[PDB]
Amino acid sequence: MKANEIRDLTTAEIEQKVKSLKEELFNLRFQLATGQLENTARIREVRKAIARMKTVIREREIAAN
Amino acid sequence: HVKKGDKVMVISGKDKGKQGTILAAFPKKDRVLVEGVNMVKKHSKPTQANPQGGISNQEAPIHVSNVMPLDPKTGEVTRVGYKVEDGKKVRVAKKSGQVL
Amino acid sequence: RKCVITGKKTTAGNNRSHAMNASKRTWGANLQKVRILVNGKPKKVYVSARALKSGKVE
Amino acid sequence: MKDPRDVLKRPVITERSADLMTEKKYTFEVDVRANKTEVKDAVESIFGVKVDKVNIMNYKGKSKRVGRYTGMTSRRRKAIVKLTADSKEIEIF
RNA sequence: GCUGUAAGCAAGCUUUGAUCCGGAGAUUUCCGAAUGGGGAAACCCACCACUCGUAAUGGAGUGGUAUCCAUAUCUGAAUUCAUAGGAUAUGAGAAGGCAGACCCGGGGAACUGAAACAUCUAAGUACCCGGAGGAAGAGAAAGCAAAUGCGAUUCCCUGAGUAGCGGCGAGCGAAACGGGAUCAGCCCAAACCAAGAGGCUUGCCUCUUGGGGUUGUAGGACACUCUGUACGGAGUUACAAAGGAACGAGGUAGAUGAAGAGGUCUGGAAAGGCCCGCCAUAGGAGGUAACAGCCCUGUAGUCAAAACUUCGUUCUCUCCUGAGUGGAUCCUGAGUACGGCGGAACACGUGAAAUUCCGUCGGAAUCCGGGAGGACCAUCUCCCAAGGCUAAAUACUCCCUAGUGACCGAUAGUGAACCAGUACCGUGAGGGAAAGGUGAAAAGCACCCCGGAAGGGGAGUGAAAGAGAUCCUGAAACCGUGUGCCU
RNA sequence: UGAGUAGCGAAAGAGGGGUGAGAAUCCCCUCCACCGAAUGCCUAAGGUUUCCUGAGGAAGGCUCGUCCGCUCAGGGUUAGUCGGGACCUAAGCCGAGGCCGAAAGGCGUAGGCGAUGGACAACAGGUUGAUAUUCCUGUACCACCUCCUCACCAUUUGAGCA
Repeated sequence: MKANEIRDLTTAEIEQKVKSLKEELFNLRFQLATGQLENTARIREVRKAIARMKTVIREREIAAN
Repeated sequence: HVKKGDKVMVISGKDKGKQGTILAAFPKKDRVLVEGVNMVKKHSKPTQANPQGGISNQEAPIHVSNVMPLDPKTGEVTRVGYKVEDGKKVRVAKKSGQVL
Repeated sequence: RKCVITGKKTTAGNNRSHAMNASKRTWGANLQKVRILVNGKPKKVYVSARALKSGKVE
Repeated sequence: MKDPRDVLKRPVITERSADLMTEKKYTFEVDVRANKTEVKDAVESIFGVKVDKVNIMNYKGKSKRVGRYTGMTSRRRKAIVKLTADSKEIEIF
């Protein structure tokens, strides 16, 4: 997934994905309080997909230094 | 060392000499399922699901070092070698040099 | 109490009695509280009287 | 950070949630270290339905047991939050 | 193939190479030296900049904000200069920890012995406190030693329980010579000279920088003859510091890897008996349904690391003269060495007591000098204290790999083979347990009968079910039930 | 072993019905009885879920036990005005600098902590199987700030903050 993401820019993508990966995550913790969208391993996509994108950012601070 | 699913003899045990393929492997416990070998009757609770319960006719799996592959040609119980150009360590079966 | 120009201290030893027993005594070194030039300016540190009887400026 | 989204976690569906949700007040857990006015940041900016009040309890954990092995529940901090009149609701539906 | 314990269910992920294992990072809420401040550890409250948002207050994120010290810079009191002090920035400074050890230094007992006990011993032991380093300390002579002398310290063995010390009693007890392990020596200070500054009555003499200068039958200065500024030597561990970059070999992951299902028998199972074949630089071990060289993981041999390291060699880089001759004179370690008084360490307990080190008084020579040669003096032999650096030989382990036990086999071995410093016990410092094994695998007993349900009896499961949840073996005390003979 | 022995922890229950396999000990009703300056309520010190519901019942209950403060499975505590911190201080404690002392530290200035004190704005009802001067229904009150409206000043010969 990294090569799909370093070609993505900082501004126009980490905005629109991570906040919408939150919109995938946080809409799903609500359903985990209910159980209607069962699909339980869709979480471990989403939170783990956050965790790789957020260390590209902190990498680029070293790359900006 | 054996994978699912190569052709498999049974070295020793109660089923000494039957053959079959591999339904599943369990590599952390070093133990492999074979069809129809160590066929064991098991009593089961009535499930949820199925409601039948009854007796099942599964196989408890077999330790790995009571299992050999075969030459495709001779059909012999043979030990394993390796080293194959453009084959990513594909098994040289002894009585050289058949793959897989 | 440990002075400045040298390293005079309290080196505690024994008071050997007559018909020795013998108990313990602190021996703090001699001191007078006098002016001594340091980084600007003096005053003040304890001095040792061996270092004050002819030495740096009082 | 601190975003509106990570502040909330879930709604809490009890027998209390039956009667309160019909009276324009809703139950939510909040994180352990997030105050009352951070809750008004959520519902305004997540749900778009304006907060009347925020009321925040917190619970200690029941020290449960399994076998020999005894241990304590994680601590919970809920929030009954009221909304305005003429404003909808964006629950499970 | 994977979603750890965990034995099941859902949801999923993977040879567009997943699960795993290593290297290098990033992430790393809060407390804790805690360091903005308060604090009753896991929490509250601030302020300064910047951001988000509301009309604003309120609210939220991002860093900074201690203390000491040092480098500077502004200020700069009574008090005039000026200082104390105050403000500011810079410091990949340092406070904390822990390998419960080993090594220095400061403090430092008692109990025990001496058959009592107070001199002594125990013992400079334990304990407390400051130091750090992987080692530390010591060290190139004011050394031993008395000849044809040895040449820095350290460690080991002798020397030897000898010389000795001791109410000479208990007990303490060295050194030097001999033989090894390891093996390297050098800079400062002082005169002399150069450059600054800084005063004095020009003169004169007083601090730093840079050379020079490292000593003992004396060396240096100074002067006079040489000799170089290299291609010779050194070098980051002392010797002065300090940089890189290449070649090889280990380490943190590996990969290859020989030979048989030999047949038959016993069996639940061969790995076992018998009759047999092979491999072997591999017959180390550990699994394998039971005791395998040949079934497996491996073993013996070989070979590999993108990245981190640790080591050895080179290159780069950096740095550098050594001697003779004399002595007109100037240096060679000052409130220091020694000496009195009082103590301690030396094996030496204040002694015929050398020696070292402290407190306090005194207090010299400085080469025609001076110190050691167990009080002291002359002669004679060594040797220059009053400055500093010094790897290795050594002692050590909480540790990390690989390994070995005439070590233990669960009342043993660590307290802990078991979710152990847990449970409990204590206000608290602290004390501190017990607890291993179904089976080869759950095949962990479907179904029927009794019973509310545990708990059984049949049925199947497996070799065993008397093996079925303290679950292999099951002894004895005990508790039963039947009894043959006696009451 | 003692030994089916001592003990079963002051203190009135009784009767009908119900639950369940089983009832004196569980529930309900009805009579009776005890405390009533406490055995009443409210809320500290502490305790950390013992609270409520729904099931069980082996174990703890000094006996049973359908029951429990036991076991499970869920549920349960809403504050600008109440106690405490965005206020202050007492004895005491800590303490920059400072002073003494082999070390470690002892004390202590300026400072700061530290209620049991001083200051301090909300009340009367309802409400559930569980929370209340919190939820809610009516009034209020407290401080701060202004996208607004008006009233009154003054323009440093100065309103006001003070």
